[PDB]
Amino acid sequence: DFGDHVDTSIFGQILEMDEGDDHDFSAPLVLNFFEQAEETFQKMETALNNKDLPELSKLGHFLKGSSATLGFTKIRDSCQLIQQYGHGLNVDGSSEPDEGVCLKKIAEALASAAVDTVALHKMMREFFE
Amino acid sequence: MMPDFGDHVDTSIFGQILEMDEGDDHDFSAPLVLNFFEQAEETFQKMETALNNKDLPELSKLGHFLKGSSATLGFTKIRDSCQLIQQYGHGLNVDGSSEPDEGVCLKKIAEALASAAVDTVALHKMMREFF
Repeated sequence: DFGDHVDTSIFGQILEMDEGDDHDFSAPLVLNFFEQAEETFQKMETALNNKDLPELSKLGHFLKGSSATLGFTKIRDSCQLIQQYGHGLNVDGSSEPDEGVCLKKIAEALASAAVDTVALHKMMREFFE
Repeated sequence: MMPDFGDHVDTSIFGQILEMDEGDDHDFSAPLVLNFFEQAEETFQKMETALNNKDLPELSKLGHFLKGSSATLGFTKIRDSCQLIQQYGHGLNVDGSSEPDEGVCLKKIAEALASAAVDTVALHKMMREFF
């Protein structure tokens, strides 16, 4: 019971596809997702010290897609914000004129994304082994 | 008997941690290090929560803590991110300059935290590859 961190329905089907206790299809898939997500952060980091919103918006759109594939709705929702805010848009729905407010909320959301990553990285280690 | 952790680890510090073992067991270090990422992973989950509630003191304490624990291993890249957490968890700039603004601190904390959260993962791998 990953609980909060993994859409119970989505991942089931990723594990169903396996044949046997090899963990033959799912473990390739999630291995790469973590290696992939770790780079998308190094970038998001560089881009926040860049103080982009465009670049950040885009990184956030992406890792939403790739994470929504595995039902990692924790990391998804964070990236959802990275996109929203990166696109100068607030949580209530109003536009966010202030560039700083975005960068702050982004950094805040990126950190909180980078966390559940390390959290799920452990949860997945314990699960697969 | 030679890892090029490079930026991630203080060779000096980790040297003495690995000297305090007995052979291929890594009997002292591998346990202590193994727990670190158990501890670090916990610390972060709190930091996030704390940060989500705009609690500059608690963040500060968390940093102060994890700094020491990390500092002891020679995990410089992760130590220094914490140094910025705790120091800003006071309202203090990188230099020592005053930082009156909360939103300014929170951002640089999240920035630094995020960056800790990465090297953790990065090193976690590097270590597994070492062990």
